[PDB]
Amino acid sequence: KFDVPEELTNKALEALELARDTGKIKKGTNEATKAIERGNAKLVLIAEDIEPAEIVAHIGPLSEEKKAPYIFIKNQKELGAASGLGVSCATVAIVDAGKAAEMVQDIAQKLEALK
Amino acid sequence: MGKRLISQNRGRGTPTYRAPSHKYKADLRHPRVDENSSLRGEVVGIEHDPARSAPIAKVAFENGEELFLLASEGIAVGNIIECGDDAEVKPGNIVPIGNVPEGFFICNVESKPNDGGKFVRSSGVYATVVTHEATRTAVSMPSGNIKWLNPKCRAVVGIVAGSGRVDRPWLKAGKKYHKMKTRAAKYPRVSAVAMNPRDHPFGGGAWKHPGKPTTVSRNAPPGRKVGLIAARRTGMKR
Amino acid sequence: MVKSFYGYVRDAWKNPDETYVNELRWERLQVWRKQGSVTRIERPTRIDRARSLGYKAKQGIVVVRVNVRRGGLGHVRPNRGRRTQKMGKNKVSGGMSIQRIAEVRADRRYPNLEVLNSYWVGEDGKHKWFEVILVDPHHPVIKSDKNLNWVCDPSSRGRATRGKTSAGRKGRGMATRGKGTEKTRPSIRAYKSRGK
RNA sequence: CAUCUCAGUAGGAGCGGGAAAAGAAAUCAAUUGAGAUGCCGUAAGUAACGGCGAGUGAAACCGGCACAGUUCAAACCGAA
RNA sequence: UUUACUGCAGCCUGUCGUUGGGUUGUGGUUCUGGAUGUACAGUGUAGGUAGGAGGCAUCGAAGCGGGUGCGCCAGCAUUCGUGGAGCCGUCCUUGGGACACUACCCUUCCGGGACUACGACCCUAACUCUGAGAAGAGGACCCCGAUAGGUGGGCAGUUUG
Ligand SMILES: [Mg+2]
Ligand SMILES: [Mg+2]
Ligand SMILES: [Mg+2]
Ligand SMILES: [Mg+2]
Ligand SMILES: [Mg+2]
Ligand SMILES: [Mg+2]
Ligand SMILES: [Mg+2]
Ligand SMILES: [Mg+2]
Repeated sequence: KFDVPEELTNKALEALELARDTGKIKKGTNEATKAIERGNAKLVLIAEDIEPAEIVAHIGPLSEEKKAPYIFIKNQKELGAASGLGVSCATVAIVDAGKAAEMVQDIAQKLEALK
Repeated sequence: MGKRLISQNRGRGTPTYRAPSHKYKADLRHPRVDENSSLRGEVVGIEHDPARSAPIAKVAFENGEELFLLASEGIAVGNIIECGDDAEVKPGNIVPIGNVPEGFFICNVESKPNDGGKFVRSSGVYATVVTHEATRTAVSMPSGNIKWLNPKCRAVVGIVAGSGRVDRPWLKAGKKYHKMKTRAAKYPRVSAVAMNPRDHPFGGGAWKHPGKPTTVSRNAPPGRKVGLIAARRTGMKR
Repeated sequence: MVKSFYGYVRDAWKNPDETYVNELRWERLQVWRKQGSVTRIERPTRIDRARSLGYKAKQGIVVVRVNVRRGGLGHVRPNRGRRTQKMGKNKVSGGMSIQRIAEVRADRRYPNLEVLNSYWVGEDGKHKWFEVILVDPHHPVIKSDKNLNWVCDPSSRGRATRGKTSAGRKGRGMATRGKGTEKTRPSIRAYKSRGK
């Protein structure tokens, strides 16, 4: 596919912050994966620096089969900082918008445009 | 186990069969040149090399480092050498064999590009350029065979100095003895039929004869390939 | 099915030749060939296998890629007179597997730690690679631990060079019970080495 | 005398403590039972192997000494 | 010591792994356009075989073309037409097989596309050599692990009453 523009990624990070302070987010590979499996994720954020790459390999096909909008993030450090954590987090997931629902749907539409 | 042979003793590398390396002046190789470079240099002296019994030239290059070089005939103290791709054809320069004309003599040819030179190096030998196809060039080696070399190979133009070294007979064991002190070879060598059956496949008996045929196949194990190794023919021409 | 990501990693490594792992093998083999015999790597290559074998994210736990050749015990032809049954040695493969060789080299490189387990991580025409999990017994984090303090004992020194690891007990013929193990328990030496 | 025997012996390399190794059934049984391990007795010079020659050679059942069971990985919570 | 008996190293060669991407010749594997199925012809082409026969047809069926699956330039299909009826067969071309639509499930036809194994050629990204390095030269060959066959007093254990 086509890698999303920078404004889209910044919008996703801002929505992550907003749902953090207001809603609910599962952050961590295991919790986010189980959230996707059950099916409640408003949006999935995944970093692209993982070595070994097997950590986040299964997320893409699983989300696309489950009809879940997944985005890609450049580095682990900023994703971890967004979640409210002093350590890097590989993948998070906006389980509950709380108040950032509008960013949820418009980021979904933007991802449909990019795909 | 009847004792090992001389060839296997050379294989182990005992001090009797090792070359006296500290006597030799220096290793002979072409100047190292990067892509699209051409360095020059003028001879400073002509010197004797004990590892080949032929002269070598000392050349000081523009960068500063001096190198011994395989001396082709006619090289004189003072002449400048122009090793590189853009060199003209003259006696002494180093040029690719692709742009050497047919009929010219060369020496110190390389196998693959940037080896420094491996063929045509003993005294007074030389090779010739025969044909120039697009992808290869055929040079007639001093043995008498045709070899297909890369067009981007380097070789000095001329013939190796010291020609005629073997027109002077030894006529003594002493002179040949003196040559052998600066080589790895052993002197003198006992003949196989005069040994005992432990020492060699041919030894033993009440009179000195080989007993078995001297021609040996190419598949014989180590410790048996003694004699005429896989000969195609024998005898002089009648 | 509500499944952890360790399960997905396990499935991906279940059949390496028929997933995305083959391409990763193609890239990784070059970098691995450039490296030495024993190398310290920060994270395990296969997370699920390591967690299964007793790996935790704490101080004092180390993981290492070892490199071992393929083939049998390279053996020399006897110099003197044998009896034509002991004369041949080209088809006589060893009696020690390759995981054991890998773990012993890793133990020889790290004189203060102790080997726990290992697992297969790749192979090509000349080499095999294993990862060995090593635990430091004199670190306070290990000492406080309740599931790992058994290694701070005077019977766990040299745990890999006496066949106490899992591969060691596989190679000692003590992976099972019952028929066939008459001469392999409680040790090979106890029966004049007629087992194995 | 060549498979066999001498014998996994002599010898070698590594590791290591007051002991070490083993140890809580993907077990042994036979119709239906037993219930971690080690060591001693017996089974027994029996089954089995073998120029079926010379020779090599067990285990289970049963009787004793002494007795002791547990800890992780994962599913659920997500830094507690 | 050897063309004594039995073996073992070394070397030569096949196969498997390391080992990838294309060019095409191979063969089925596998897939379509027609039952292609047709000599005692035929009004019919054995719509395999076959309820030994009954539904189709200006509300589409015919003879002919270079000939449309194909074959006996006949003729079942309605196809590009051409005339504007081939109907079943209890008129069976009374059959090698005698034939009618919801059956062709199957002589076959076989872009043979498709994964495969072979012989040859090409490419570079694995790999190998050279260089401090850029880079250069080879290249899925060689080396290497395993296995099968040969040669083998190079070497070992023995026998020669
Ligand atoms: Mg001899
Ligand atoms: Mg080492
Ligand atoms: Mg113990
Ligand atoms: Mg000690
Ligand atoms: Mg145990
Ligand atoms: Mg025995
Ligand atoms: Mg002999
Ligand atoms: Mg004897």
